[PDB]
Amino acid sequence: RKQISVRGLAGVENVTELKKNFNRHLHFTLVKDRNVATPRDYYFALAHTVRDHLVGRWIRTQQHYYEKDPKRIYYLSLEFYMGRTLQNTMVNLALENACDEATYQLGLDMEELEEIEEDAGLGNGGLGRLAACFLDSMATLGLAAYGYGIRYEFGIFNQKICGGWQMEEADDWLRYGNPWEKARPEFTLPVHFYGRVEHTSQGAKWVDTQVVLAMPYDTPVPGYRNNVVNTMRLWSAKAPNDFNLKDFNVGGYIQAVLDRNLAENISRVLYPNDNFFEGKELRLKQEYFVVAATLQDIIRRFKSSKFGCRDPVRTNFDAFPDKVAIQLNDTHPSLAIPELMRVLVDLERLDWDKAWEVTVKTCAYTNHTVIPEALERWPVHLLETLLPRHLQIIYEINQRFLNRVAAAFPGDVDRLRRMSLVEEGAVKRINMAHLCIAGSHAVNGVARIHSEILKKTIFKDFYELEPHKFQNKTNGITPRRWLVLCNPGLAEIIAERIGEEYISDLDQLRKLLSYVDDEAFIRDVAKVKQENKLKFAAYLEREYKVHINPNSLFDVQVKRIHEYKRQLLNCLHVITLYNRIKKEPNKFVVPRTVMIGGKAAPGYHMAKMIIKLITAIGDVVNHDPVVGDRLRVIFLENYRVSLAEKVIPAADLSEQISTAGTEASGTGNMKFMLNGALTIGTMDGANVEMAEEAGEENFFIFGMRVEDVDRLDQRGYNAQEYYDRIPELRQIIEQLSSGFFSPKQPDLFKDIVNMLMHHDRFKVFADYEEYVKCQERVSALYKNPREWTRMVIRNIATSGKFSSDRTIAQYAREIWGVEPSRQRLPAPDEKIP
Amino acid sequence: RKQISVRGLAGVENVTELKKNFNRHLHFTLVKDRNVATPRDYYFALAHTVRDHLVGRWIRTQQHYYEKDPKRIYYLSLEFYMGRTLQNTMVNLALENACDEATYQLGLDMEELEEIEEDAGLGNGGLGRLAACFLDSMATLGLAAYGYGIRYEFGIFNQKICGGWQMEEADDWLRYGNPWEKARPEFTLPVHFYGRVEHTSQGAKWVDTQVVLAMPYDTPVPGYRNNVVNTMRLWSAKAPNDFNLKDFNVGGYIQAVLDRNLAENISRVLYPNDNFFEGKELRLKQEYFVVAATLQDIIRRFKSSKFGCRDPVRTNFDAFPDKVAIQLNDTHPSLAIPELMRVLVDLERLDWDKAWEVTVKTCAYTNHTVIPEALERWPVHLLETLLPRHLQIIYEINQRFLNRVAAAFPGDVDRLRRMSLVEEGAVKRINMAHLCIAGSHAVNGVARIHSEILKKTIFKDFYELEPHKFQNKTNGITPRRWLVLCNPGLAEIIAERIGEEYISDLDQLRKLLSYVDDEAFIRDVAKVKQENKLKFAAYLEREYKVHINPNSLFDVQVKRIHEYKRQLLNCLHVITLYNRIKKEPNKFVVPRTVMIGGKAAPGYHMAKMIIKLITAIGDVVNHDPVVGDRLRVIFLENYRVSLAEKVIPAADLSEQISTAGTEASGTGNMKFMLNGALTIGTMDGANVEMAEEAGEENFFIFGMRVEDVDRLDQRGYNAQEYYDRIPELRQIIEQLSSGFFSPKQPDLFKDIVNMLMHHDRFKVFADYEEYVKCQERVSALYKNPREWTRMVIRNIATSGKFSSDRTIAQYAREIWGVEPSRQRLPAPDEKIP
Ligand SMILES: O=P(O)(O)O[C@H]1O[C@H](CO)[C@@H](O)[C@H](O)[C@H]1F
Ligand SMILES: O=P(O)(O)O[C@H]1O[C@H](CO)[C@@H](O)[C@H](O)[C@H]1F
Ligand SMILES: O=P(O)(O)O[C@H]1O[C@H](CO)[C@@H](O)[C@H](O)[C@H]1F
Ligand SMILES: O=P(O)(O)O[C@H]1O[C@H](CO)[C@@H](O)[C@H](O)[C@H]1F
Ligand SMILES: *Cc1c(COP(=O)(O)O)cnc(C)c1O
Ligand SMILES: *Cc1c(COP(=O)(O)O)cnc(C)c1O
Repeated sequence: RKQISVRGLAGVENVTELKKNFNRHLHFTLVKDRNVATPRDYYFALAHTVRDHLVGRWIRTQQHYYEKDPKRIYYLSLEFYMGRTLQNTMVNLALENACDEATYQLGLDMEELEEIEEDAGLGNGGLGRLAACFLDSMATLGLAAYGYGIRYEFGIFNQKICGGWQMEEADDWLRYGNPWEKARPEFTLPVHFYGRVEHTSQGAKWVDTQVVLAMPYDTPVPGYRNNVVNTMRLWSAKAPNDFNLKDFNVGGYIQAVLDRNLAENISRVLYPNDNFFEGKELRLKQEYFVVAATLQDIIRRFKSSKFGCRDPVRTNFDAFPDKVAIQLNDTHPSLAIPELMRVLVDLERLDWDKAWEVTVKTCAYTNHTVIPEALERWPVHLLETLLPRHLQIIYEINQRFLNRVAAAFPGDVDRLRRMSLVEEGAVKRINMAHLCIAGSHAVNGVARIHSEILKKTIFKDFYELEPHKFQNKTNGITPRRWLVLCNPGLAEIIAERIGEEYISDLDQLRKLLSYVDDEAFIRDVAKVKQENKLKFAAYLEREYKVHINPNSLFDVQVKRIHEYKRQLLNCLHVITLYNRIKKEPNKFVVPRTVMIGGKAAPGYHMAKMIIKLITAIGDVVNHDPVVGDRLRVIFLENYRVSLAEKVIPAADLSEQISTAGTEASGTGNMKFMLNGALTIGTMDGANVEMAEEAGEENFFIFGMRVEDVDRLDQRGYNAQEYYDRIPELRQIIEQLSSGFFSPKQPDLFKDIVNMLMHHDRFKVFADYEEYVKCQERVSALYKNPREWTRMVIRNIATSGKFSSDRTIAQYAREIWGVEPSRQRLPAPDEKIP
Repeated sequence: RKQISVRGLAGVENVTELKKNFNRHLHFTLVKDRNVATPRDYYFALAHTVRDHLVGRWIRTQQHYYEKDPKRIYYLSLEFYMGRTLQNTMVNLALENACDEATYQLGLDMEELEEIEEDAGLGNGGLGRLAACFLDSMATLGLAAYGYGIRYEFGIFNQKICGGWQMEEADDWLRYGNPWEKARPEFTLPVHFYGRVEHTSQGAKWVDTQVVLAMPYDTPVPGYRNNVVNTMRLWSAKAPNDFNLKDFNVGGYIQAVLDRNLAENISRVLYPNDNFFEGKELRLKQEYFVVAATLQDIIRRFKSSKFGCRDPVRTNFDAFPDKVAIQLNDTHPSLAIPELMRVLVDLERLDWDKAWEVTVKTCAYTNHTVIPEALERWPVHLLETLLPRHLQIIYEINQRFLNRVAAAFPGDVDRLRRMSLVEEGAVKRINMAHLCIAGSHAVNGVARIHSEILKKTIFKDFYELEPHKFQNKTNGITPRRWLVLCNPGLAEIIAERIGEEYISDLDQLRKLLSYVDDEAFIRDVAKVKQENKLKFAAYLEREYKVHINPNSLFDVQVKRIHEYKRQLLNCLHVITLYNRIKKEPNKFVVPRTVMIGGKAAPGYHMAKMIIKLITAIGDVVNHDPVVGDRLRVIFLENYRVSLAEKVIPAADLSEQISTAGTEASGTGNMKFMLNGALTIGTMDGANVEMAEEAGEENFFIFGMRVEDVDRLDQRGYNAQEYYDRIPELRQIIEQLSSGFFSPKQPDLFKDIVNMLMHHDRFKVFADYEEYVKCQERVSALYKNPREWTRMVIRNIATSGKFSSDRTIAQYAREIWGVEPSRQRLPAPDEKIP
C-alpha cells in the first residue's frame, strides 16, 4: 500500500550509481535491451547490481582472516535452508531503500522482482533453517566461520495438491541460473570411495579406490551492517576424466561418457526425509563426500595459517584445535571423526593417541532429536564395502572407548553393550550418535528440556562416563529475516519508540514493556497485524484464488507433516468447531481462518493421509452455508522459507502442539513470537523457555507435561477410554468412519481411525479435552482486542532470548572458544594493492 | 620473438578503456584480486572484456534484421568445429593490437592467455570445420544467417597416445565455463518422442509422446569488420518437471529425479565417427531433437516477420520460402523435411500439396561423401517406435515420388526399386539421402569432381528425373582464421605490397604474381616460413619435448585417420627413405621431419592399428644413429583446430594423398595452400581445382586418376602383382611381417599386411611407384630454395578461389536467393531507445 521505513538511506549519488549499474548488467550481462527484457531479466540485473556491492567486502573479509588468522569455525551440515537471497543481502548491506528508489525511478517495482527469485531449498525443515540462521549470526558476530555442504541440484520437492493429494515435483532451482554463487573449479579435490586396505611396513593405505571430484561453489554471507561477508562453500560431484573413461578392453566409448552421471549423482538431490532415517548408499556417499572434501580445505588453510612460515614448525598439529573448530550439525557429518583420524594417522603419520586428542578437541556435535527412528545406525556391510578404512578406525575407536568404560564401571557388562558404537543384532550396525559423543569434546541439545532428556534418558550412560561434555544451547532465529525483512511495519514502530540497535541486540525488545499501556503503541501494533492479514488475504486471493475473511483469528500451523507434530489434534479441534455450530447455527462464535501447511516425506503414508484429511475437512466446512464465513480451513501449499515469510506476520495464533517430550526445540514457534502471534502449545522443547520468558499467563499452555506422558505409558495408553468418555470425540471418530468427510468413498480414512484408536504413538486423544478447553480461552481473548494486543506486546517484548546472535554467542564462548564481536570491518573501499 | 603487424590500432583512449574493464571483471566477475589470480583468471577477465565489445553489435544486428526482415538462412548441422574464440573475435573486431598493448601494459602476455582457452571441439573433421568457416563468411557477407546444432557437453574425445596406442578421454570443455555463450532458458521448447498416431475426424495427431525440453544457448558470430554479429544457437536437452517426475503408483522419488539424466543425455556427447554411419537410437534422437527445436524457432520468427501485422494475412505460408531457407548440412538434419511437412499438414492444416511445394522450395541439401558406408539408412523399426508420424509422412512422400518416376520412366521397374526411399532387404531401411534429394530444391557436392560423380554414378537416376537440382559449390576456408590469425607474419608481408582488402577479397592475392621475381618478396616469404618452423619446433620441444631439426623439409599429413586418406601410403614412403639411407648411409639426402596427426574413431581397428604403425616407425627411425637427424617421424597428438593453426604455417609439404575419387573435397589442402606449403597429392576432390588454379606445373600430382581406378577395378586389383614387381616394396612388407618394427612381438602388424595384400579397398600399392618418384621431385626442388619459394608464391597467389566468402556468395546467389554484402552495419554505438 505504502512505505518508507528505515530500510536505510536512499542517498543522491547512490540511487544514481545503482540505476547505472542496473542498466549495465541488463545490456552487458543479460544481453537484453529495454524493449525486450521481462520481469525476470529485470530481477537478474538488480541481483547482479546488489552482488557487486558485496564482492569488495567478501574479498577483504577473506584476506583479513588470512592476515590475522583466527580460530575458524567450520559448520558442516548436510542441509542449509537459505530461502531467497536478494532482500536479505539488501537489508544487511543498507541498500533496501536506495535500490527501492532506483527501481521506482526506472519504472519497476522491487517487490515484483523480489518475488521472481527462486528459493534455495537445500533443507527439509528445522535443522536446515537453523544452519541458515547460524550463518547470518556467525557473520553478524564477526566470526571467521564457514558453512560447508552439498550444492544440490534438486533441493526439496515442490509440493502440489492434486485432488486433495500431495503430488511431488523436482525443484529445478538453477533452471535460470544463480547470481549469488561463484563456481571455483580450480579448487576441485578428489574424494575416494570403495578400495582396500593393504597393511605394509608402516601403516595402512587405502588402495584401489574409485575417485569422484568435488567442485566448490562459494555463496557470500553478509553480516548485518558490519562489512564482514563470510563464505558458504557447497560441493558439487564431478566425474574424473581418465577413470571415468579409461579402463578399456571394450565397454563402449559413448557409454563410458554417459556413465559419468552416475558419479555426478552424489549431489543430484537433497534426501527428502523429516525425522526418519534412510539407510541408503547414495546417502552415506553424500555424507562421506562433504566430510572428505571439507576436511581437505580445512587442513589446507591450517597448513598455511602462519605455520607455513613458522609460529613453531616441525608440523605440530598440536595447534590444530587452537586454529580449527568443526561443528557437526547432527550425525550426518559424523564421518568427520574417522576421516580426521585417517588423514592424521595414515597420511600425516601422527600416533593414534596424539591424533585422538587433536580430533576430540576440534570436533563438537549438536543433537537434534530423541525419536529413535531418526537415529542413524548404518549397517557394517555398507561401510566395509564403501569406506573399508574408516570402518577399521571406528572398530579401534570403539575398542579403546569401551576399555575406558569397563575401567570406569568394572564389571558393568550391560553398560558395555549399551555404550558400544557397534550394535550387534541380525544386521550389525554402527551407531553414529555414539561415534559423535565419543569423538567430540562437547555435545549439546537444542533446548533445555531436550538437553535434560539427553542426560537423563537417551545418553545417560555417556553423561555418567563424561558429564563435562553435555551442554545445552537453545535455538534461535535471526531477527534480520524473521523480523526486519518479513515485517518492516512491525520493525519501524518498534524502531520509532526504542531505535534500531535491537536488530543486533534483540534483548532490547524488553524496553517495549513500557508501552504495554501506551494506547498509541497498542493501536500501531494492532494496525500492523491487520495490514499483514490484508496483504496475505490478497496473496491468497491472487496467487491461489481461495478468499478468506481478514477479520478472523488466523489460526495457523505451518511445519513438516509428522505424527508427533500433531496435525491430527488440530484437525480434531476444527471438526469440533464445525459440529458445535452445526448444533447451534445461530450462536455467535469468534470466526477463524485456520491454515495448516507443510510437506510430507514422499512414502510416509500417514503424512500423506493427513494432508488428504485436512483438504477433506476444508471441502465440507468451506462449502457449508450454515457456517458462512465463520469457519474456513485452508491447506497451505508448498510451505517453504519464502512462504513462511508471508504467513507468520499474518498469524494471530501459532499452533505448537507436539506431544510433550517429542519436539527437541522447534524454531517456528520463535518466529511467530517476534511477529505478534500468540502461542497455544504444550510444554515441549523451547515452548517451555518461551513461556518462562513471557510468563505462563501470557501463553496458552494446555496438555500433558512429559511426567504425565511417562505415567500414561507406565499405565498403558488405552485410547478407547477417551472414546468412551468424550461424546464430542465419539462423534468425530464416527464421522470419519462413515464417509461423512469422504462420501464417494466411505472407508477412505479408516487407516487414521485405526491408528488413533490402536496405535497412537503420540497420544492425540489424551490432550484433546484440555486443548478444546484452551482453544475456548483464546477465542475469549480475541474478542477483547486490546487485551489481545497487550498479551502480544508482552510476547514480542520478551523474544530477545530467542535470537541466533545469543545462541551463537553461546557456542562461540562455551564450545568453540572464540569471543563474538560487532565492530564493523573497514568500509568496503577500493584499493587494489 | 617480436611483432607489431596491422592487427588494428592501439589508440590512447581504447587501451585505457580496456585495461579498466579488465581490472573490473577480475574483481566483480572473477572475484579474484591481483595477488591471487592465475593465468586462467587473467584469461577470463580478457575474454569478458572482449565479449563486452561484441554485445552492442549483436543486439543491434538482431533488431536490425527484425526491422528490415530479410530472407534468413538457417544452417542446420549436427557439427560446428569452432576451435578457440578469443583471437578470432579480436581480429574481426579490430581489437588485436589494443588488447595486446593493454595486456602488455598490465604485465601479462596475450599469447599465454590465448593458449588457456579450451577449443570448442563440437565437430569431428571437415564437415564440422566447414560449418564454422561458413558462419564466419555468412556474417562477413552480411547475411541474416543462423547456425543451429547441439550444445554438446563432451565434444570430440582428447586423444592420448599411451605406448604408441590411442587412448581416448572425455572433452570436458565447459569444466571452467564458457564466456561466449548466453543461455536463454526462457526460450526452451518441447520436442516430442515415441507416441502414437490417432486418426480422427480431421487428421492425424501424434499422441502419448514423451517430452524432452530444448534449452538454447546463443554464441555471437562477428563478421570481419562490418558490425554484424550473427548467432549460433545450440540446443541443450533438459528433462521436463512433471513427466520426469509424475507418473506415480510407486517407483522411487529419488529414482525419478536421478533418471532425468537420461533425457538430458541427448546432448551429452558428440558422436565420434569420421566417414561411417552408426544406426544407434541416441543418434536419431540427437538428429530429431535439433530439427524439432530449430523448426519451431524458424516458424516463430516467420510468424512475426511482418505478417504478424499484415503484408497480406490469412496465414499465407505461401511466402514461407521467400522468407526462409534451411540448409541441410548432410543427411543428419534430413528429418527437417517430414518435420516441416508434419507441422504444416497436421498442426497448421495446409493441404499436402501446398505443404510440399513450400517444403522443397525452402530446403536444400549439401552432400559430403560418396563412400557407401557413410550413407545413413536408418532401419524402419527405429523410426516407427520413435517417430511414428514422420515414418508415415516418409511413406506418403515416397509414394508420390515414385509415382512421378514411373510416370516419367514408364515400365522402368528397376529404377523404381533404386529410387525408393525405402530399402527392402532383411532389415527394411529408409534412405535418408534419397529423402533429401526428393524434398530439397537444390542438391550440391563439395567439389567439381565430387559433384560430377554424383550426377554420373551415385545419383544418376535422380539427375535424369530432376537435372535442374544438382549443383556444385566448391568448399573454402576462411582467410581470417586460416591466414590473418594463424599466420600474422605472412599476412603483414602480403599487406605491405598489396594492402589489406584481400582479407575479405582473397582473389586480390593474384596481384602477388608480380612479385614472384621480387627478391625482397622471395626472402620475406622465405623468412616467415623459417620463423614459423622455429616457433613450432620450439612448441614441439616445450609442450611435448620431441626436438626436431628446423632446417628440414617439414612433411606433414594432418587429418582424421581413415584407410581412404592413406596414411599407410605415406608410411610406405618413410620406411623407403629409411631403407635407402640404410643401404647408402653416406649419401646426402635432403633431411625431412615428417609429421602425421589425426584421430581414429574409437572402434575402428584399422585406424588404431595405423597409429601404432606410425609410432612404431618413429621408434626405429628416431633412434637409429646412421640416420642422424636426416629423418625423423613424429605422430602429432590430439590434432584439433588449434593445433592445425600451429602446424599448417610451419608446413613445407602438404600430404593430400587419397585414392582418386574418394575425398569429396578436403579443406585442409586449401589451408595449407594459403600458408606457403606445396602440395603433393592425387587428382582428387578439390586438389584438382587447386592445381587447375596454380597450374599443374606448380603442384606435385602423381598417381592414378579416377578413370584408371575404374579400369583397375574392371580388371581386378591384384596386390600381389605390385609385390612381385617392386623390390623396395617387397622388402617393406617383409619387414612389417617379421617384427622389424615390432621386435618384442613380431606378428603385431599382420592385420595390416593381410589387408594391404588381400583386402585393399583403396589401392595403396598401385600408387606406390609414382608416389616415391614424385617424392624425389619435391626433395629436388627443396634443395634449390629460391625456386621453391617461387613455386610457393604461385600457390599463395592463386588461393583466392578457395575462400568461403566465394563459396557462400555462390550458395547465397544460386541456392538461397540472397545477395551478399560488405557494407558495414552502423557503428556499435550506445543509444538505448
Ligand atoms: O579457499 P581460500 O584460499 O581460503 O579462499 C579463496 O577465495 C577467497 C575469496 O575470494 C580468496 O581471497 C582466496 O585467495 C582464495 F584462494
Ligand atoms: O529439521 P527438523 O526435523 O524439522 O527439526 C529438528 O531440528 C530442529 C533444529 O534444531 C529442531 O527445532 C526440531 O525440534 C527437530 F525435530
Ligand atoms: O530468438 P529471437 O527473438 O530471434 O532473438 C532473441 O535474442 C536477440 C539477441 O539479443 C534479441 O534481440 C531478441 O529480442 C530475442 F528475443
Ligand atoms: O567431415 P569429414 O568426414 O572429415 O569430411 C567430409 O566433408 C568435408 C567437408 O565438405 C569434405 O571436404 C570431405 O571430403 C569429406 F570426407
Ligand atoms: C522455521 C521453519 C521450519 C521449522 O518449523 P518448526 O515448527 O520448528 O518445525 C520449517 N520450515 C520452514 C520453511 C521454516 O521457516
Ligand atoms: C581443416 C580441418 C580438417 C579437415 O582436413 P582434411 O584434410 O580436409 O580432411 C580436419 N580437422 C581439423 C582440425 C581441421 O582444421
